[PDB]
Amino acid sequence: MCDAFVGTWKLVSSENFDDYMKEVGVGFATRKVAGMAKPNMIISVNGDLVTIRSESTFKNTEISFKLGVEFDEITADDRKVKSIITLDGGALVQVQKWDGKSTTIKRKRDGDKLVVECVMKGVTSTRVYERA
Amino acid sequence: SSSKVYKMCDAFVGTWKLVSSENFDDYMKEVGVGFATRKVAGMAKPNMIISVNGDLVTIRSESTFKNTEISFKLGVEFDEITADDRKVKSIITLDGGALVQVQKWDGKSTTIKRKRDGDKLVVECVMKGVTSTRVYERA
Ligand SMILES: Cc1c(C)c2c(c(C)c1O)CC[C@](C)(COc1ccc(C[C@H]3SC(=O)NC3=O)cc1)O2
Ligand SMILES: Cc1c(C)c2c(c(C)c1O)CC[C@](C)(COc1ccc(C[C@H]3SC(=O)NC3=O)cc1)O2
Repeated sequence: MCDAFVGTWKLVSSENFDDYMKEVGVGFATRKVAGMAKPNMIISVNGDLVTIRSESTFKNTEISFKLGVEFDEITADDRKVKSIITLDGGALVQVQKWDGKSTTIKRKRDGDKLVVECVMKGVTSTRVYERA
Repeated sequence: SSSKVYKMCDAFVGTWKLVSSENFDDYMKEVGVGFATRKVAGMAKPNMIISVNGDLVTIRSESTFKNTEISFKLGVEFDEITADDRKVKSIITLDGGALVQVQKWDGKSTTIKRKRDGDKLVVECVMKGVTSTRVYERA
């Protein structure tokens, strides 16, 4: 089931991502650089360890994690958060928490695409990736 | 020490570029990296980006060979997939002023010591007596 996600994925469309970063509290200059980037997302599994890398001109990131186990993460916009990632309706669902706030990032397969739905306080961004 | 800013870390915080490399092929040979992969890894000259946010330390390495990133607390064991795809248990401490990382997997172990020496960050990697040395300076 994790293998539905394993691979290299290139970004293909992006909707409401600006509004979403705005709720998150990302600054103006960062919001415009991040918005132009068009990153790859790479997913791998080594045993019970999952790795998501994201790569672009803006920033290279990587989280390594076990499903269902809280871990510390520094996001690309520099929030220090607690994340838990679960497999949930066949989707990887990540909840990020910091300073009383939370955001949910859902990665789900739909046809040959990987759809990423980030939500915070009503504002939903959608980003679609295809295989490389 | 060596050092630094306000913390004993912060001697390490910044962006570093590879400046020289020694016995790195041999080091990789002892670790079990395959012939073809060693050629690509050995020619790469990576940048190393170290940062701190609270108790969390991050070491990023970036090149055409691979982009990796570890996040960790000092003195706390963590799981790590290395650049050459070993899955290891890793512990990193501040010891004689150096960042000393031990990686354990399949009964084996290696030690990466990251130290300051003048304006250089010097990385020494040891596996069964074979030691490699890689020198970095600030970008
Ligand atoms: C700026 C920003 C990003 C990039 C972000 C998230 C948030 C909350 C952000 O404020 C959540 C996950 C996610 C929506 C995951 O899907 C991605 C979307 C954009 C990017 C572009 C930048 S951010 C990163 O880690 N690597 C990149 O190349 C990567 C992954 O990444
Ligand atoms: C291939 C490989 C690497 C790169 C490696 C180590 C091993 C055991 C390796 O098999 C140990 C630490 C160390 C010697 C630390 O210093 C580095 C030297 C080269 C590189 C080049 C590649 S590997 C990476 O994560 N990013 C890069 O750009 C990174 C770090 O990195």
